[PDB]
Amino acid sequence: TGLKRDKTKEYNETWYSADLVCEQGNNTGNESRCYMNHCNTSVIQESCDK
Amino acid sequence: TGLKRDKTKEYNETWYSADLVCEQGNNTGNESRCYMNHCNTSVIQESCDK
Amino acid sequence: TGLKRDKTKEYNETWYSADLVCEQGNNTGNESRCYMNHCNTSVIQESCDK
Amino acid sequence: QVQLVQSGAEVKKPGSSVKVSCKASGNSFSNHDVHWVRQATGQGLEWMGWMSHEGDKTGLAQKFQGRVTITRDSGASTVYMELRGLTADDTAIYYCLTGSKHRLRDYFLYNEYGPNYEEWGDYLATLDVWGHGTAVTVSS
Amino acid sequence: VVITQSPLFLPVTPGEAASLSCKCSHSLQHSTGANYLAWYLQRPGQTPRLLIHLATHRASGVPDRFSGSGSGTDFTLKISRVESDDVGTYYCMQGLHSPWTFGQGTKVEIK
Ligand SMILES: *[C@@H]1O[C@H](CO)[C@@H](O[C@@H]2O[C@H](CO)[C@@H](O[C@@H]3O[C@H](CO[C@H]4O[C@H](CO[C@H]5O[C@H](CO)[C@@H](O)[C@H](O)[C@@H]5O)[C@@H](O)[C@H](O[C@H]5O[C@H](CO)[C@@H](O)[C@H](O)[C@@H]5O)[C@@H]4O)[C@@H](O)[C@H](O[C@H]4O[C@H](CO)[C@@H](O)[C@H](O)[C@@H]4O[C@H]4O[C@H](CO)[C@@H](O)[C@H](O)[C@@H]4O)[C@@H]3O)[C@H](O)[C@H]2NC(C)=O)[C@H](O)[C@H]1NC(C)=O
Ligand SMILES: *[C@@H]1O[C@H](CO)[C@@H](O[C@@H]2O[C@H](CO)[C@@H](O[C@@H]3O[C@H](CO)[C@@H](O)[C@H](O[C@H]4O[C@H](CO)[C@@H](O)[C@H](O)[C@@H]4O)[C@@H]3O)[C@H](O)[C@H]2NC(C)=O)[C@H](O)[C@H]1NC(C)=O
Ligand SMILES: *[C@@H]1O[C@H](CO)[C@@H](O[C@@H]2O[C@H](CO)[C@@H](O[C@@H]3O[C@H](CO)[C@@H](O)[C@H](O[C@H]4O[C@H](CO)[C@@H](O)[C@H](O)[C@@H]4O)[C@@H]3O)[C@H](O)[C@H]2NC(C)=O)[C@H](O)[C@H]1NC(C)=O
Ligand SMILES: *[C@@H]1O[C@H](CO)[C@@H](O[C@@H]2O[C@H](CO)[C@@H](O[C@@H]3O[C@H](CO)[C@@H](O)[C@H](O[C@H]4O[C@H](CO)[C@@H](O)[C@H](O)[C@@H]4O)[C@@H]3O)[C@H](O)[C@H]2NC(C)=O)[C@H](O)[C@H]1NC(C)=O
Ligand SMILES: *[C@@H]1O[C@H](CO)[C@@H](O[C@@H]2O[C@H](CO)[C@@H](O[C@@H]3O[C@H](CO)[C@@H](O)[C@H](O)[C@@H]3O)[C@H](O)[C@H]2NC(C)=O)[C@H](O)[C@H]1NC(C)=O
Ligand SMILES: *[C@@H]1O[C@H](CO)[C@@H](O[C@@H]2O[C@H](CO)[C@@H](O[C@@H]3O[C@H](CO)[C@@H](O)[C@H](O)[C@@H]3O)[C@H](O)[C@H]2NC(C)=O)[C@H](O)[C@H]1NC(C)=O
Ligand SMILES: *[C@@H]1O[C@H](CO)[C@@H](O[C@@H]2O[C@H](CO)[C@@H](O[C@@H]3O[C@H](CO)[C@@H](O)[C@H](O)[C@@H]3O)[C@H](O)[C@H]2NC(C)=O)[C@H](O)[C@H]1NC(C)=O
Ligand SMILES: *[C@@H]1O[C@H](CO)[C@@H](O[C@@H]2O[C@H](CO)[C@@H](O)[C@H](O)[C@H]2NC(C)=O)[C@H](O)[C@H]1NC(C)=O
Ligand SMILES: *[C@@H]1O[C@H](CO)[C@@H](O[C@@H]2O[C@H](CO)[C@@H](O)[C@H](O)[C@H]2NC(C)=O)[C@H](O)[C@H]1NC(C)=O
Ligand SMILES: *[C@@H]1O[C@H](CO)[C@@H](O[C@@H]2O[C@H](CO)[C@@H](O)[C@H](O)[C@H]2NC(C)=O)[C@H](O)[C@H]1NC(C)=O
Ligand SMILES: *[C@@H]1O[C@H](CO)[C@@H](O[C@@H]2O[C@H](CO)[C@@H](O)[C@H](O)[C@H]2NC(C)=O)[C@H](O)[C@H]1NC(C)=O
Ligand SMILES: *[C@@H]1O[C@H](CO)[C@@H](O[C@@H]2O[C@H](CO)[C@@H](O)[C@H](O)[C@H]2NC(C)=O)[C@H](O)[C@H]1NC(C)=O
Repeated sequence: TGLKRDKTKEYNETWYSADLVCEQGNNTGNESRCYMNHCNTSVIQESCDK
Repeated sequence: TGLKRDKTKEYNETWYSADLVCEQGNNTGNESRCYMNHCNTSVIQESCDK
Repeated sequence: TGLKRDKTKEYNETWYSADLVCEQGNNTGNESRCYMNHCNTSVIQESCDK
Repeated sequence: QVQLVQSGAEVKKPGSSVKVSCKASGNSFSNHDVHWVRQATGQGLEWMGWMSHEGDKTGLAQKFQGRVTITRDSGASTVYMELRGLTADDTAIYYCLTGSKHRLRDYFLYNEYGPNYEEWGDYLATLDVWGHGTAVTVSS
Repeated sequence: VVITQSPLFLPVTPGEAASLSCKCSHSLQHSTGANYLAWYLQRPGQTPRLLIHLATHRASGVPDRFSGSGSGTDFTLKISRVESDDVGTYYCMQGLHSPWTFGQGTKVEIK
């Protein structure tokens, strides 16, 4: 959900292989729950610069 | 919702006509729902000073 | 809820007598609703350095 | 092609209560919603209530508000619908039927502290399998 | 919230087309764009059979002659080449707000 804190907007982003850690499980669904690499250790800030 | 992060409390606050942009729809309800004028472009800070 | 903003994690913290205010009422449940002593007036910080 | 089995017809005095029992082959109720419909001879169909297959949102109709109670056995093996305050107008054939729902989000307040505030509402779309029905006669 | 079904009584000559109307106007405060409406046919001595769901999609096994159309408040059900098998009462089921209700129904016979 964006700046307007009332509604959400689903997007898509494509990571790479070495940028995700996935939770293994017996889930048969075609969707694989999977977090980011290091978002449970410390908040990571972008490099929104040149 | 207040500082105590629970048990929200309804308020009122009346604006002027030059401070709202309201979506137009076919809704018949007596309540017109809409947002601020520039709250979907950047956060606006109060001027809590003299 | 913790840093992974998708799930909850219950803890227990054992406070002291002089650091809690509890709601008074006709409730019969064995659980007593209480808040921190001074979190409805300001945000409190931790004496985080040594 | 799920099969629904309902209890036999009953005859009751005015002002008493009836408790119907409904079952689905293969415990289909554990994955599909449950509903209840009635109709009087020569009259239109009348809706009664429902209950989510997850068992979260349970309610009744405005007409029978407080007059009916819907309950199921653990595991959704059986579903029981109980009605009280019977009268002559209550004489109807009571039907047990399955279905599903479209649980969508109706509100959202991104709570920066703690979890997010979500509100969900259930809207009835699917009505696939109908039960044979139970005939109830309110008479002395 | 009420439902108006017209006409009450619709004699149809065999091989002719038929039109049924189920109108709802109390869509207070909205929620989902596609208001849920479901059409069912109850033949004598038979359980009601689903015909249309979401007001535009045919149900499984329904012949193409049964078509449901409409959006917003006014909806219509169109039947082509009516036959004896189509004799019965057509019910339109609101699927918007809790509690939900049946439609008063429209009676169709062979003229
Ligand atoms: C982030 O936001 C998005 C957007 O809000 C969230 O997506 C929502 O996610 C929930 C699940 O978390 C989905 O719920 C599922 O919805 C279907 C029905 O939805 C179908 O119809 C919708 C209506 O379409 C008509 O109306 C619209 C206008 O309103 C018109 O434009 C259309 O033309 C139609 O006329 C339609 O909007 C839906 O499209 C969306 O979903 C489909 C997939 O369904 C996507 O392809 C689309 O791109 C789009 O996202 C859709 O076509 C229900 O059928 C599901 O019900 C099942 O699950 C329930 C519990 O979740 C359960 O209570 C039901 O009984 C049912 O059970 C299911 O599972 C059982 C086994 O467990 C089965 O036995 C059973 O058969 C069934 O399979 C479900 O409710 C929302 O549709 C989806 N979108 C919206 C708008 O709500 C997203 O979830 C958010 N993020 C998170 C983390 O939540
Ligand atoms: C953030 O989330 C990630 C993902 O859940 C999490 O990673 C976890 O780290 C711990 C600590 O290292 C792993 O602990 C495992 O414990 C089992 C117990 O039997 C071990 O067998 C595992 O060994 C693996 O790794 C060895 C190499 O060190 C291999 O030789 C061996 O074959 C095993 O592959 C392992 O030590 C845990 O497995 C991961 N998670 C997953 C899904 O693997 C991380 O700790 C989290 N960080 C936080 C919360 O700060
Ligand atoms: C924050 O939210 C507001 C409110 O939704 C939003 O304002 C919107 O801006 C867009 C971009 O300009 C407007 O887009 C419209 O697109 C239609 C397409 O046909 C045009 O016809 C519209 O023209 C109007 O304006 C002209 C003058 O420029 C008039 O001459 C003309 O007659 C029309 O009135 C218009 O360009 C959109 O209409 C508005 N929405 C509203 C409700 O006004 C704003 O962009 C958002 N800011 C963000 C997301 O940063
Ligand atoms: C944060 O939460 C706390 C706890 O709820 C809250 O404390 C409240 O402060 C007000 C401010 O005075 C108290 O107001 C009461 O009002 C009644 C009205 O009749 C009085 O009778 C009360 O008197 C008590 O205190 C006297 C001493 O001042 C005693 O002599 C007397 O016997 C009574 O015990 C009292 O003035 C209110 O009572 C408390 N809360 C509770 C539960 O008592 C504080 O205000 C909150 N801060 C915020 C919202 O900023
Ligand atoms: C994961 O993806 C696969 C591949 O898309 C999905 O399998 C396909 O699922 C669809 C939807 O259920 C099936 O369509 C239906 O199949 C039945 C027969 O089972 C048929 O009678 C219907 O008319 C309709 O076509 C499709 O057949 C099926 N295909 C295969 C090869 O399996 C699967 O469902 C997805 N699973 C999840 C959890 O998303
Ligand atoms: C928004 O501002 C309005 C003021 O215009 C506040 O309205 C006031 O609300 C109180 C109760 O919350 C009203 O008192 C009650 O009035 C009814 C009227 O029938 C009476 O029956 C009750 O016994 C009680 O006295 C008060 O009249 C009303 N004043 C108005 C409308 O002028 C409202 O509280 C504000 N919203 C908030 C604080 O959330
Ligand atoms: C709050 O702190 C207490 C410690 O005083 C934690 O209590 C402990 O909780 C664990 C399970 O979370 C208990 O283990 C289980 O005990 C039951 C007792 O019958 C046993 O049958 C199970 O096989 C299992 O061993 C443990 O006994 C218990 N210890 C106590 C009460 O002294 C509690 O977990 C903390 N709350 C949290 C973490 O939310
Ligand atoms: C662990 O995961 C595997 C693979 O997902 C599971 O294997 C399934 O086992 C059930 C019966 O227990 C079968 O019906 C499925 O066809 C098997 N495959 C899948 C993809 O589900 C296994 O059961 C899981 N073990 C658990 C949950 O304890
Ligand atoms: C937008 O809202 C207006 C006002 O409610 C709608 O106006 C009605 O439109 C229908 C056709 O869909 C007419 O039959 C009615 O006579 C119109 N007036 C009223 C008072 O209902 C308009 O239809 C809406 N736009 C849509 C639905 O696309
Ligand atoms: C909008 O306001 C009007 C006027 O107060 C409401 O109309 C009244 O509604 C009440 C409640 O149903 C009735 O008892 C009155 O007879 C109505 N009077 C008139 C003149 O219409 C209307 O219901 C309100 N609508 C909404 C959506 O709030
Ligand atoms: C506040 O809580 C007390 C304790 O539960 C209630 O005490 C009861 O009050 C009722 C009358 O309202 C008496 O009949 C009971 O004998 C009292 N004791 C118990 C154990 O129930 C008190 O009523 C509550 N205040 C209210 C409801 O206003
Ligand atoms: C508060 O704690 C007491 C004591 O543990 C609970 O009383 C017991 O409740 C269980 C569960 O119903 C019964 O099986 C016991 O027989 C009860 N014992 C006594 C001495 O009362 C009580 O239920 C708890 N109440 C709440 C609201 O948690």
